[PDB]
Amino acid sequence: SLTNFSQQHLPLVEKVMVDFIAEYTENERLKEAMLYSIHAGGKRLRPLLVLTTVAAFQKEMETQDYQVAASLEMIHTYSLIHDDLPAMDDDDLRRGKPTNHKVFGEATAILAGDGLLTGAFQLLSLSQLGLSEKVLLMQQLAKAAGNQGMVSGQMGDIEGEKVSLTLEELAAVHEKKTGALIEFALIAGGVLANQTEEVIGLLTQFAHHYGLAFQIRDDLLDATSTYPALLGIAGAKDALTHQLAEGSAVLEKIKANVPNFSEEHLANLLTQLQL
Amino acid sequence: HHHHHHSLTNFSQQHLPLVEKVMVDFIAEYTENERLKEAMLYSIHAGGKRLRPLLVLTTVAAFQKEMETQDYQVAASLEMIHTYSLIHDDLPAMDDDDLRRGKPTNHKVFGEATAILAGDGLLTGAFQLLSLSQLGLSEKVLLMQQLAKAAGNQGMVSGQMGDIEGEKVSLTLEELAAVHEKKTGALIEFALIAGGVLANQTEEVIGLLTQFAHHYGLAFQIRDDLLDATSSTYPALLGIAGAKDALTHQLAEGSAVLEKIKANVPNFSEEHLANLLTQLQLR
Repeated sequence: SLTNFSQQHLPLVEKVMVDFIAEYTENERLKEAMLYSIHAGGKRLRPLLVLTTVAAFQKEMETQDYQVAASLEMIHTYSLIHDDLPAMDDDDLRRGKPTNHKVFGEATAILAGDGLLTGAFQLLSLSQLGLSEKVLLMQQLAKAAGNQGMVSGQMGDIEGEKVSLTLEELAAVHEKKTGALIEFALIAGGVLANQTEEVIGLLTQFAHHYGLAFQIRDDLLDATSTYPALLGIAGAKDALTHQLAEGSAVLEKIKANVPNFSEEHLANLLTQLQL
Repeated sequence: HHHHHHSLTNFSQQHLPLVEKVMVDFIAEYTENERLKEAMLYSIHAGGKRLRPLLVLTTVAAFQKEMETQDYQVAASLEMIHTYSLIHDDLPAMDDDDLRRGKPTNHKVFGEATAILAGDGLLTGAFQLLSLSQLGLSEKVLLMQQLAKAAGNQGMVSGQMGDIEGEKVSLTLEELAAVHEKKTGALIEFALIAGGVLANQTEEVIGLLTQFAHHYGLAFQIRDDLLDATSSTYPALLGIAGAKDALTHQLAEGSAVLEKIKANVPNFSEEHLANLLTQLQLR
């Protein structure tokens, strides 16, 4: 059961986060700020995706699994703090509570985001991974979170507030803004489960489709320059179902190529994106 | 062993352009969004003293090692961190600067959202470059650990937070020193540490290089604060003449540290690091 899994495993991820912040931060106000944004909670989808992926290959959870998932969620947490700022999305509330800068001022919010981003790389560098995988995942996390990924995605999304984006261009923004960290989750899962490059590439495909599906569902719930604005409500529902079918078709291949593979939690998370 | 003697003559102009080249090529090649790319390149091309990468390379020169790709890569990653911190520090929410180096600041050119993301991109980029650098696996991991230690919650970011808190509550001498140590000292310390690691020095030498950086980094700040009060700072807390002595003592302690390194290391061109100390004197 997925809720059993998540309720066992997510408090451990959250422990890695909270303890890393309390133990590796000199300034107390900075520490408080970063803890507030972790404490506001969330789905913890990205760490959940790392861990379910590891379990999918029947490797049991290790410390190194929780550390990567924690690093990944520290990245997600920072991006929200910065995205909430007046200059960006300008959000007063997140999870029914005031946002970081509403509580702490903008200067502190900016620094907490900076602190969490640096913190994620520090944690990964100090984790219980071996040298070769530690280097691989740091590279992958930087690719996913940085100029080649999330930051370029965030810039593209903001540019799209004046210019009208086409379907391809909107999709390309989301692939960077949202899909990159989701892809890292799947890639990280494969590496942690000691898998091979064909398998890692297959997991990346799953994440590609999960990511797009996630974004279309988000736009559909929002309307109930987006997917509804371009493709129509019914056309959006088709795009969503198409993405979900592709993900299952990808999960098909992984069972065919790895006999030990258990798709049940990944299939569930994918299924949950339907309406 | 390794050996190459570096002359002092035009050392920075021989090597700093290669650091800029690594930075510029890295940003141009590993950035998807053109606007983000241009905003990051803007802040790089606005120039600066390049003190931090200069320290990395000078330290490698001091141990008579010939410069390789990975030295420039490490120097570039550090200067990326430095450039990011300036973009964020300049924002209206922080220092609120319209100008830096006689040119408009990143947010004045591109707006605040673009500047926030350019800083984020440069920060992540510094770690990406280092992760993809020509370093071997264990050195790579050590230097990533050390950069994050210096640049993050244990260092620069905690220091920046400390500095802002010191605007509304006046700080003591020892609180000021702790603020400067994290905000400025930490990346200076990284530069010297990295120089040592790049040159394959022992834990004993790396420890001494660290002490040098501490004295260099404090001397740098005292010198800059002494310039403001000539045309909560050291001069204010100590007097002008006591701050001049604060500077002289740091320089002396830096020299004493280089003396100790010269005793411990045969192949060592002390003048590279001694000259950087000399440049901080008042005339």
